[PDB]
Amino acid sequence: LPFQQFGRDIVDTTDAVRDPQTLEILDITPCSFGGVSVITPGTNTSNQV
Amino acid sequence: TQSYTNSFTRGVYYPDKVFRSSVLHLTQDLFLPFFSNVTWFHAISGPVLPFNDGVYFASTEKSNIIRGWIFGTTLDSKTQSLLIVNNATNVFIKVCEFQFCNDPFLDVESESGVYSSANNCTFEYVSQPFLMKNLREFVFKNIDGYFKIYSKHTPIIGRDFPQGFSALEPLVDLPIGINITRFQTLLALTAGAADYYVGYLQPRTFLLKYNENGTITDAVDCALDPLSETKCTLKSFTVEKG
Ligand SMILES: *[C@@H]1O[C@H](CO)[C@@H](O)[C@H](O)[C@H]1NC(C)=O
Ligand SMILES: *[C@@H]1O[C@H](CO)[C@@H](O)[C@H](O)[C@H]1NC(C)=O
Ligand SMILES: *[C@@H]1O[C@H](CO)[C@@H](O)[C@H](O)[C@H]1NC(C)=O
Ligand SMILES: *[C@@H]1O[C@H](CO)[C@@H](O)[C@H](O)[C@H]1NC(C)=O
Ligand SMILES: *[C@@H]1O[C@H](CO)[C@@H](O)[C@H](O)[C@H]1NC(C)=O
Repeated sequence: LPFQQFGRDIVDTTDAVRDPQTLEILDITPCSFGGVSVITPGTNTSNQV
Repeated sequence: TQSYTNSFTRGVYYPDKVFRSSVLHLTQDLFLPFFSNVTWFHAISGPVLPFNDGVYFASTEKSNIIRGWIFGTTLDSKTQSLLIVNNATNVFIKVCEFQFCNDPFLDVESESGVYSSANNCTFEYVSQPFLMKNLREFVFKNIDGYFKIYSKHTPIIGRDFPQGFSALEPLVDLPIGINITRFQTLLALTAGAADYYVGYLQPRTFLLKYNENGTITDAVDCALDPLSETKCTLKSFTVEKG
């Protein structure tokens, strides 16, 4: 909207914002994250993973 | 003259500037309750109109004799009063103490026909005038000192109060905090007549609907009838059998 600049997802997090200088619409995405898993045979067999 | 008409489903405004897409967001704020009593002031040639946390205003006349508003505590020279006049070219905003005139009116265009004198008047603000078959809606509320005015212009049909849905966009704001208790409209002036509506706002809870574009399309007034309470509890506009 001409008078709206903020964004809002389903519940509580911002996902859009308007550039203060020029009229631009651009998203916001959190930086990547996740778990780390290690695959290995038994130590009686090898030591590489 | 005074009468009473049903308020229908009018008086919805954007509560903030946050964009939403296909949401059924539920807000708790001051609104105009659905199907209330609005005092129809029609054909007054020549009152008080006490001011509360929120008021309402709507008119459709093209005579342009309706303009400007006054806010204050006692309308006297011992207490500061906020006077707003939206004339053709700009808008006058000032906080001054004076005894006013016999009747506050624009001497058509002497602004001195309202106020007699002035006092310490350090603040003074000028902005773009609100003026720019048709219906004009306004919402005047004062929260934590900030003065917010919401307005919208729509093409009316006939001259009576119509039906339909339309949301009001915010226009201006101002952080001036003074003791405001009473408000009164201004008439510029030989007889005549005028018509306008006055409503009172109360703290309620609503269920707004945003479409894919972010425009308000419908609303539900909770605590009005059991169906509305069911809709608000389910956060939906359609209810299955059960
Ligand atoms: C308005 O007030 C009258 C009594 O003064 C009442 O009968 C009526 O139900 C109220 N509401 C409407 C919409 O007229
Ligand atoms: C504000 O105006 C009301 C209404 O006259 C008055 O009772 C009150 O004393 C004034 N001052 C404050 C601080 O409320
Ligand atoms: C209308 O308001 C502007 C605001 O500054 C003022 O300059 C102008 O004199 C006003 N018009 C008349 C006819 O007084
Ligand atoms: C003018 O001075 C008096 C003295 O205290 C003050 O109460 C009043 O608020 C002042 N007027 C304005 C517009 O600030
Ligand atoms: C919002 O934009 C979409 C895509 O152009 C359009 O189909 C829809 O009618 C718009 N809604 C408005 C302007 O209320």
